[PDB]
Amino acid sequence: MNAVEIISRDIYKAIDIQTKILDYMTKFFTDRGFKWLLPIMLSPITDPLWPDPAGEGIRPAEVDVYGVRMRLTHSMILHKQLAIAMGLEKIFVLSPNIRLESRRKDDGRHSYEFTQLDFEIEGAKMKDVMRLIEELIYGLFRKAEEWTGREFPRARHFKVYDYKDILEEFGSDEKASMEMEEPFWIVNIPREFYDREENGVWKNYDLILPYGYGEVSSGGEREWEYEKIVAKIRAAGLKEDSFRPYLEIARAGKLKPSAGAGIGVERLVRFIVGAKHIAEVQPFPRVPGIPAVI
Amino acid sequence: MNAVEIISRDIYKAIDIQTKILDYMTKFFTDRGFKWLLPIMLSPITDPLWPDPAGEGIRPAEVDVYGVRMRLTHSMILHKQLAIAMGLEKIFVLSPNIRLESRRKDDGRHSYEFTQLDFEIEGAKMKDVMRLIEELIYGLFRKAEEWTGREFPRARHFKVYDYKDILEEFGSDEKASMEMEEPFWIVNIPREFYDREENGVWKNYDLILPYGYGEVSSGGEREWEYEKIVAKIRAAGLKEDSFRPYLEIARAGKLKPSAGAGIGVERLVRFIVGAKHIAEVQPFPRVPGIPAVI
Ligand SMILES: NC(=O)C[C@H](N)C(=O)O
Ligand SMILES: NC(=O)C[C@H](N)C(=O)O
Repeated sequence: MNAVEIISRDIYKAIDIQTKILDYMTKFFTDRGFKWLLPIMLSPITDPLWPDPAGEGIRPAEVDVYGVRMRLTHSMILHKQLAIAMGLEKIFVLSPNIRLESRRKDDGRHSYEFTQLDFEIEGAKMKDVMRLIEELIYGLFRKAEEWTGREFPRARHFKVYDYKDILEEFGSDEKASMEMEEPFWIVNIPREFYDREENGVWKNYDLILPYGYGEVSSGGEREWEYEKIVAKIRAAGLKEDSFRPYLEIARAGKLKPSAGAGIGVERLVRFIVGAKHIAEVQPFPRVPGIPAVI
Repeated sequence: MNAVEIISRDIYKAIDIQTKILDYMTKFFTDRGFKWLLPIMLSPITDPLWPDPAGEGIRPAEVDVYGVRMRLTHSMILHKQLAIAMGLEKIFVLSPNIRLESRRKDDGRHSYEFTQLDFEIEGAKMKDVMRLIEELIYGLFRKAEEWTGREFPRARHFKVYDYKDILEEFGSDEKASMEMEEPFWIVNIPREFYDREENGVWKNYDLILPYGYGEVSSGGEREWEYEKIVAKIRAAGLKEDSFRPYLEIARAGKLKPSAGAGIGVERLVRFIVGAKHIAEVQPFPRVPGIPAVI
């Protein structure tokens, strides 16, 4: 698809819906006393996105900034924790992410650029955040019925599956998605160092959409203790130097217990519009493995 | 400032103000039927930021995406025009920009990463957009008086000066800002190819804050005709090759007349908080010429 073909697509309704979704979600958080932060795109530190069952172990793209190697934002997870450490209590941000995954990840819900609504809560536990996301989704699905005139999932009860039980019953998260008619949770997933692990139990959670639409939100309680964090980094084969300033703050004892999640905005627009491929809801597609012409 | 130094600051008040500003500005536009788009950060094309009297002629940060050179967003100007070409009529986006300006631009209002509330309106004229920005600013200042209990400029409309005359009377926009006690407009500034020029008159506008706070918004009517656009790019010594997909769309006759502006969110936060340096209102400072540690 050349440049003219890209801008000749019809996208009005999707953008109409996206506008209503953004209005709804931003107000959801400000109404609850969340502070609205602005994103950062370049930093010496960023989400490693590894280890992770849902990743390929890609390294973030880098750019020289005044002679210093900066990483482009994989996710603002580390900066969220730092905002909690500055005492901002409850924060969210509409955060663009850059994740240069291969053609293999071009499954209809992945995009190499996209936005999470990314939020974090000092002192929160996994059950608090899951309950919060459930309330957000329920409210959204009820509004969406008014906007579209179509029926959406009842959204009051979300079943919880342990990761290992997902592997046992369906084989993978994608296949579970294809089999459900209601959104559901997957919990206890071994991944990045920042998610809290206690006695071999990971205090994290992915919200999965039904009808094969796949993951739409992921989060967890966080590690905040330097010793615990460093061990996990070293064990995964990541370099401590890659996280130097974060680890300094960890060492100073300035990280606080917290929990949060990110919600993929375009993935929600896709679900509500009912689009087969997420590119259909983006004015300027960013398809994995395909460098955008515009 | 080093890592622990940065997270030790108390910017709670500034962030609380920012939250109220973002809520007010986003509602302003959605109330008026604007569509809310998400930002792009990587593209083959971006704003050249040249010619421009406010600039020193910086080159965009660049990174490879699947072997293809992409530019980090200087601004989404060209994409705003493309959004109008897709028939979205009235659009805005909370758009992060990366502008790696020199230490010479560390004047208290510049940041090498920042967000513009960037909007565009099909068919609009400069007077229309100026009037819309006046409505937004006046309304925001009344709300700010309630939030802070302090007084803000009360003008409902702002005086208008030609760029040429500013130079003659004050020497510079910076010096003009220091002498004024309400916001004011500077119009007719020869700059980038995308601003509409007619018979030597540029249909563009900068809103300047008083008390030395400087520019807070810049905008213009746009060029839409292929031949005019190419001539301007060539006259400035820029390369058509740098805008190829955009120029394909212009050649196809698909750009439409429009007008718009971007408004610096952090710059407005700084003004309402009364901060000497914009860094004081940012959780993760991005000072021109100084690579941030986080
Ligand atoms: N993987 C991610 O993007 C992190 C996620 N946003 C979280 O809050 O944990
Ligand atoms: N200088 C810029 O970033 C362009 C501005 N946002 C406009 O709309 O004209």
